[PDB]
Amino acid sequence: LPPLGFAIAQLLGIYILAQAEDSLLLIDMHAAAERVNYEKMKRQRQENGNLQSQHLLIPVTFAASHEECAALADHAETLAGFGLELSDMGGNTLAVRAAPVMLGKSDVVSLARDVLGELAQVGASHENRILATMSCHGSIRAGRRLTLPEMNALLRDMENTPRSNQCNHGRPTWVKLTLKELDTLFLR
Amino acid sequence: ELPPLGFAIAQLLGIYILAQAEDSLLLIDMHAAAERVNYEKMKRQRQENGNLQSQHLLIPVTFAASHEECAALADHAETLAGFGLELSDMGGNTLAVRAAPVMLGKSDVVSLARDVLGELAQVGASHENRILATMSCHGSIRAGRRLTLPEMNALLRDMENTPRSNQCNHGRPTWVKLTLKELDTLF
Repeated sequence: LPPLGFAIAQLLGIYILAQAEDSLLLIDMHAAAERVNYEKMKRQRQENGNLQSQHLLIPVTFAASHEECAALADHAETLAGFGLELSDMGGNTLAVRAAPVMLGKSDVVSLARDVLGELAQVGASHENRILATMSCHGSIRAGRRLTLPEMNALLRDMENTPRSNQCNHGRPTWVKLTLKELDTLFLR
Repeated sequence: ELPPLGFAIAQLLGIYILAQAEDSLLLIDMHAAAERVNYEKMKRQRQENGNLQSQHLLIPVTFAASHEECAALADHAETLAGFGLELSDMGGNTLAVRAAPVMLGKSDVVSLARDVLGELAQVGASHENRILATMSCHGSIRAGRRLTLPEMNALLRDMENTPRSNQCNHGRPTWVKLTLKELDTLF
């Protein structure tokens, strides 16, 4: 059955343990979820030009810096490019109107901030950097408590992800220990 | 807080219990840990009490036996009670198990009776360890039996409560610990 096997448990919040044919896999879940996210976004930005938003049911308002308000004013277009709709409603309060479908909300503010934060820097092809930053913000990350099928869904996505096994920063996203090597841990 | 072997989170490849202790993963060699635990419980009961405390089955378990097993029963009924086992002949080479050691999880009491009877065929008290060794393979944790997370924890608590739980016969560790830092090092 599948190369990344089946989820068996989650560890000190950081790891997914899975059982593959004759092996244990330890998947760095955050680093893995990021990679999937990044690629799925890099693809969409390539195939539909923009990322698709979702018109928030309850517009989440938040206290912004001037710097952030300025970024919104200068890059309204670009933010729609990344499936983010925001409006500036005085006294440094911003409102999130719409967030990307493919990040299933969660601290929408924290996402908004980060992108504003990235756009602030531009003073184009800042794309990869921005998506990498956006890649950290999906359903799985920082918080934990996944179900086994949630974990399975991830390993499935990973199997369809054209640089699984690599975080935004070079490291592997999983380790495999074969039956042979496991046995070797118990060496006399 | 947490006990040293932590809590079971899964079973792996039929062979290992995975546990989470503080800041670490443990892998336990389930069979080796169980054998070791069982041996020590028993050998200690034998030196403390002279004999293993047996427990009666509500419905005796019958099985077809070889002539050699029957002759073994006839010769060593007393020795067998010393090992917490009681059987009845019954005739036509059928034996019944009436009682099996407390320290075991049944386990096919038939399998156990057969192994111990077999071990008794080859003697005519210096066999102690040999016998307890064989018996130790027959608790509730053994071969392709899938455990619940509470059963897995009960073995871990047992280990913590057993001397020499850390090594098997060969002097092989029974468990291995990987800390958060070590885990990250493998990346």
